[PDB]
Amino acid sequence: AISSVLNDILSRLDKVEAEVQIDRLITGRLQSLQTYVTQQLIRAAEIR
Amino acid sequence: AISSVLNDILSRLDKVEAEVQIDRLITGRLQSLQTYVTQQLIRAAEIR
Amino acid sequence: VTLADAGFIKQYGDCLGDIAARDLICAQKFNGLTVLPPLLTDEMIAQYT
Amino acid sequence: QCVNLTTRTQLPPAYTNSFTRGVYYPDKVFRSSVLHSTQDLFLPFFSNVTWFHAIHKRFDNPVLPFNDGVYFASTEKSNIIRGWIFGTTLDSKTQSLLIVNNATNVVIKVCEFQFCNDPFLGVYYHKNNKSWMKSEFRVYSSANNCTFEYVSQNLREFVFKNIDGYFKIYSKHTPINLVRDLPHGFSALEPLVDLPIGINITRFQTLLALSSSGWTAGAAAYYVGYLQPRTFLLKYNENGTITDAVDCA
Amino acid sequence: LDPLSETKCTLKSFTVEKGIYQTSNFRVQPTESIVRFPNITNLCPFGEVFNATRFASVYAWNRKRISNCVADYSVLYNSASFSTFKCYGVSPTKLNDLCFTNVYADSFVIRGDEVRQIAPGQTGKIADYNYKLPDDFTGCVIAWNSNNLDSKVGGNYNYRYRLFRKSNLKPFERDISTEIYQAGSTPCNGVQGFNCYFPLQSYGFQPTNGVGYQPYRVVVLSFELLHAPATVCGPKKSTNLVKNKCVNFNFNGLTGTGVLTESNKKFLPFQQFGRDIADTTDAVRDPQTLEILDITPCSFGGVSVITPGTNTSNQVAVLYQGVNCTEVPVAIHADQLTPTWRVYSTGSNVFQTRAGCLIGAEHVNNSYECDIPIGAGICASYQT
Amino acid sequence: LCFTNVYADSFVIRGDEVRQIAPGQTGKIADYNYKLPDDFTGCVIAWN
Amino acid sequence: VFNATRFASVYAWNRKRISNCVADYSVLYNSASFSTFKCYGVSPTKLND
Amino acid sequence: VSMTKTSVDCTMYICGDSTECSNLLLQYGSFCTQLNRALTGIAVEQDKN
Ligand SMILES: *[C@@H]1O[C@H](CO)[C@@H](O[C@@H]2O[C@H](CO)[C@@H](O[C@H]3O[C@H](CO)[C@@H](O)[C@H](O)[C@@H]3O)[C@H](O)[C@H]2NC(C)=O)[C@H](O)[C@H]1NC(C)=O
Ligand SMILES: *[C@@H]1O[C@H](CO)[C@@H](O[C@@H]2O[C@H](CO)[C@@H](O[C@H]3O[C@H](CO)[C@@H](O)[C@H](O)[C@@H]3O)[C@H](O)[C@H]2NC(C)=O)[C@H](O)[C@H]1NC(C)=O
Ligand SMILES: *[C@@H]1O[C@H](CO)[C@@H](O[C@@H]2O[C@H](CO)[C@@H](O[C@H]3O[C@H](CO)[C@@H](O)[C@H](O)[C@@H]3O)[C@H](O)[C@H]2NC(C)=O)[C@H](O)[C@H]1NC(C)=O
Ligand SMILES: *[C@@H]1O[C@H](CO)[C@@H](O[C@@H]2O[C@H](CO)[C@@H](O)[C@H](O)[C@H]2NC(C)=O)[C@H](O)[C@H]1NC(C)=O
Ligand SMILES: *[C@@H]1O[C@H](CO)[C@@H](O[C@@H]2O[C@H](CO)[C@@H](O)[C@H](O)[C@H]2NC(C)=O)[C@H](O)[C@H]1NC(C)=O
Ligand SMILES: *[C@@H]1O[C@H](CO)[C@@H](O)[C@H](O)[C@H]1NC(C)=O
Ligand SMILES: *[C@@H]1O[C@H](CO)[C@@H](O)[C@H](O)[C@H]1NC(C)=O
Ligand SMILES: *[C@@H]1O[C@H](CO)[C@@H](O)[C@H](O)[C@H]1NC(C)=O
Ligand SMILES: *[C@@H]1O[C@H](CO)[C@@H](O)[C@H](O)[C@H]1NC(C)=O
Ligand SMILES: *[C@@H]1O[C@H](CO)[C@@H](O)[C@H](O)[C@H]1NC(C)=O
Ligand SMILES: *[C@@H]1O[C@H](CO)[C@@H](O)[C@H](O)[C@H]1NC(C)=O
Ligand SMILES: *[C@@H]1O[C@H](CO)[C@@H](O)[C@H](O)[C@H]1NC(C)=O
Ligand SMILES: *[C@@H]1O[C@H](CO)[C@@H](O)[C@H](O)[C@H]1NC(C)=O
Repeated sequence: AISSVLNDILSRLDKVEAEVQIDRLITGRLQSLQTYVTQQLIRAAEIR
Repeated sequence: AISSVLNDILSRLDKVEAEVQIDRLITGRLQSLQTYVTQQLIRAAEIR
Repeated sequence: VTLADAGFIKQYGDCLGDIAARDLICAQKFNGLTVLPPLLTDEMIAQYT
Repeated sequence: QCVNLTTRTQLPPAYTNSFTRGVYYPDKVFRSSVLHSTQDLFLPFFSNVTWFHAIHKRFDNPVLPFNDGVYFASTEKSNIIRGWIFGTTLDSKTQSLLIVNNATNVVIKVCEFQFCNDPFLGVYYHKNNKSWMKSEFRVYSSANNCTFEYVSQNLREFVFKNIDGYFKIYSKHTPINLVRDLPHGFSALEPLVDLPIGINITRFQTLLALSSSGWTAGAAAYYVGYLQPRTFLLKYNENGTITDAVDCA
Repeated sequence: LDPLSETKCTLKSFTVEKGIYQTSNFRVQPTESIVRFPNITNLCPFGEVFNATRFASVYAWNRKRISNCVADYSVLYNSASFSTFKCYGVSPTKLNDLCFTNVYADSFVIRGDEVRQIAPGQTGKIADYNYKLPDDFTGCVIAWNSNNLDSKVGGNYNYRYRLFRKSNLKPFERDISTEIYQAGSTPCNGVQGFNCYFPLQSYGFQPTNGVGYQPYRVVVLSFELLHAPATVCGPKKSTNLVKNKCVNFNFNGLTGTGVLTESNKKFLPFQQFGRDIADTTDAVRDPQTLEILDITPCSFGGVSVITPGTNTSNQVAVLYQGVNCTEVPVAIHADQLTPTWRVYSTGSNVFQTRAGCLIGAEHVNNSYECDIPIGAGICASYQT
Repeated sequence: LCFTNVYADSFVIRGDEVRQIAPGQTGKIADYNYKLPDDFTGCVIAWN
Repeated sequence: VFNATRFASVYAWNRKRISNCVADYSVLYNSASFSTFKCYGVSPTKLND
Repeated sequence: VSMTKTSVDCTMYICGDSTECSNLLLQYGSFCTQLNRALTGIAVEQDKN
């Protein structure tokens, strides 16, 4: 994305073109959370 | 992406559209490594 | 052991004061990552033990 | 005036150890009680800082390269470093930057100059008045195409970096009780100023205080080292200022 | 409607069995915007930028710098004369809400057909050998036909460019170099020869030329933002600063939401932002008066709802996790709470636990087995 | 494809203003005479 | 293409097929006889690659 | 015997205080639920342990 700060996108681009940058950030943050929740579920199995 | 050979992508296409062809390879390959690392953690839990 | 808190009364008292700028626990909480307390407190674990 | 003060011994280059200096605030963001990592042009720690003297006999004022970015410092009394010239091949076919600090003010001026071959500013040495005054200036013979203007109303250290049209000047002052070298214990240079001068640069020089020849100046020394692209890790104290720093190389 | 129906909406069942459930976090919403810019009132010189007596030859492209002024950019977007007004750093309709640290105007004339080469990272002899924007360009490109103002019958040959270059020059460079090119390998010492070229060539801008072979005035307006003190801003008006209230602030185009507070951070004369460990803004220096404001996000937290199950009752109780009960009266419909229900908040029974504020459940000294686990030694159950 | 309901909207424009009749664009007529939505679902046609 | 003894008149302009072969400017361009060598769609150095 | 209980809200972590981002995040469907569910699944297991 052009920037990582979500609000700096919304304060620089309009509703139809900003959606292209935001989809990005949504993709990589969702990849981040699935990485974390997988890593934590694996630990949870070790701790159990 | 039009080819998995990286030097195709950086020779045959321009800097700003080849960047769009390249983020496909970064994204697919990074998912591939994440698949291997997740699989190895899950295995290593059974070996433990 | 040294710890990143057990949720001990994070009543925005620290997180809103001069702290909030120099504490990872306030950056975690402010980003929607929330640690939660155990069901059993260390006073009760001590009694079972 | 403009004159060749060629009364001097000519010497080879000389080096000393830089230690842990030439750190600065990498952008205008405040931070406290935190560790932060950045990739920027900085001075390589323990590298050879080149070492120069003004003596009696030996007025060591050559015209150095100025590639990438530069660190400059001097051990001083009586404020003998009066300014700097920064420029390309220097022949009035480009713009160039002059800075001086005369008795009344700092001047910053940017024109395609025709500077003197061995410039200085000259001062009456306790001549009857029980005091000193600047009388002489032998710095340029022309300044037609001008493009920026400003004027204002012991160890001294400076960083000069000239990137994407911006000449950023950082600085620090300290008192000293160390006989002649760069000290152990360190600080980050605070950003004194930025001028948007747009110019290419290749070379630089410094301007000192001083019958056309046969002259005296105070015993002083200066130090020059070059910035390099390198990764650094820094800490900010609880007051929110840099207090330790390491290079990842 | 109520915390029970929000759990039914969370669980996708019209029956909910006995237990405790997360649902949407709450937060308190901002009651106003606040705007803060460094008051400056002189307009920016866009008439000087666009109504020049004459424009540069593009190999000498004129570079202007702007500072300390107000720009109603929408005026320029409204001026229908522009045949292209293409923007990269921002959508052009946003420009009036933003502030910039520096603003540079690059100006020249070209044949209207090569306006495609002006776009960032492109190629073609102009974009290649004499003028080009970097990959991460942040500004707008503007173009218009000038045939009437700038043609001469035999051509204004004054407007030239460069056909030759040793190497593709760096982004945002200019090259005055008149040196003769050596297209064939012979060292062409002197001003001329077979295989040797004068490095520049010019447009015969005759008025009869085809559309875009015609002379087009071009400006690129450009800027850098959100890391250093702003010097240029759009026309929007500053408003009263407030502390200890939730506000949808904007400082220098740094928008966001939070509670402003008097900072004890001792920023030196140069800085203007603080950023937290998450690379996210957490203090700012006020642009009207030089003090530092600490900015904390407004109040929020996880709601969790406790239920004896719908078979047993439609009574619930609510946990506001991590919250001291003295902030629950501040959770009032003075602003829209995101969980929109608010009927437990009337209180009379409010209880503070280590886990957060618990509401709707009678605290008692008579202990029992942990029937529904709230947390930190506290549990709940359904009883007379 | 069969359509659930169909509307021909008709008017005259300056040829330079064709961009305004892109789904997302802005400026005068797109501002305050004739607006397409951000999720415009249909087809357009213009002739001199 | 060039060394040929007798060309056509322009009124009778000939035309050759050049195919299945390697086409250098390396001699061609560098022969000092060519008073004109003017290329529109590509620059003279980029013909070989 | 346990690890710290944790919840992480997808909406605040991804889209924090942008309404239209939260309208974009919806297009991925019930992922925002699965993350909270899985974390609740671990959190309960710590008390079980
Ligand atoms: C920077 O200083 C430059 C030198 O003083 C100056 O360039 C000079 O400009 C004049 C025109 O005002 C040129 O005069 C020649 O103009 C054409 C060029 O082909 C000739 O037909 C004329 O007979 C005449 O000789 C000078 O040749 C030129 N000097 C050089 C060395 O190029 C710039 O104008 C100055 N720039 C600014 C911004 O002031
Ligand atoms: C270049 O300078 C131009 C002349 O000052 C300027 O354009 C002119 O702008 C004014 C308003 O500032 C317009 O004046 C009046 O025009 C109509 C007449 O019906 C009124 O409805 C308006 O309200 C207004 O009072 C001129 O029409 C306009 N003239 C031209 C020739 O365009 C430009 O703004 C400058 N160039 C740029 C690109 O900014
Ligand atoms: C037309 O046909 C001509 C005959 O083959 C050819 O002329 C030859 O051109 C080459 C250069 O390309 C010369 O090569 C020699 O050049 C010098 C001579 O001192 C040496 O350094 C070299 O090693 C090499 O021996 C030939 O001398 C020259 N021969 C003659 C008779 O002139 C043309 O190049 C052809 N032109 C085209 C366009 O087809
Ligand atoms: C200073 O001394 C230098 C020589 O050391 C003089 O420089 C020469 O000046 C003439 C023109 O007057 C040039 O043609 C020479 O090419 C120069 N030589 C060098 C090596 O630069 C200079 O003229 C003297 N200046 C003063 C003020 O006396
Ligand atoms: C919930 O918030 C209130 C308000 O800050 C807390 O009350 C303060 O408690 C401290 C510590 O006992 C006292 O020094 C203050 O004088 C109290 N202030 C007021 C206005 O009453 C309350 O204690 C908080 N809950 C907890 C568990 O700390
Ligand atoms: C510094 O300079 C000396 C020569 O005076 C050289 O021997 C030494 O290796 C240099 N050290 C570095 C790190 O450049
Ligand atoms: C700066 O000047 C030098 C010396 O003539 C030259 O080699 C270099 O290419 C110039 N650099 C720029 C950025 O113009
Ligand atoms: C300081 O510099 C300016 C420009 O050279 C000059 O006008 C001024 O008189 C200088 N001051 C003194 C004390 O000479
Ligand atoms: C003494 O100071 C005055 C200025 O107050 C100056 O004009 C005079 O030249 C000085 N004396 C000498 C010997 O220069
Ligand atoms: C840091 O802050 C404390 C408290 O104001 C003060 O004692 C100390 O001198 C400060 N140091 C600096 C370098 O600001
Ligand atoms: C805002 O206006 C007031 C009153 O004239 C003035 O004190 C203040 O300094 C102005 N802001 C700036 C940025 O100068
Ligand atoms: C509640 O559950 C019990 C056992 O299944 C059942 O007898 C009772 O009818 C249920 N309540 C209602 C309102 O049906
Ligand atoms: C619980 O005991 C405390 C004293 O330890 C007392 O303040 C409170 O009123 C008691 N409540 C009940 C319901 O017994």
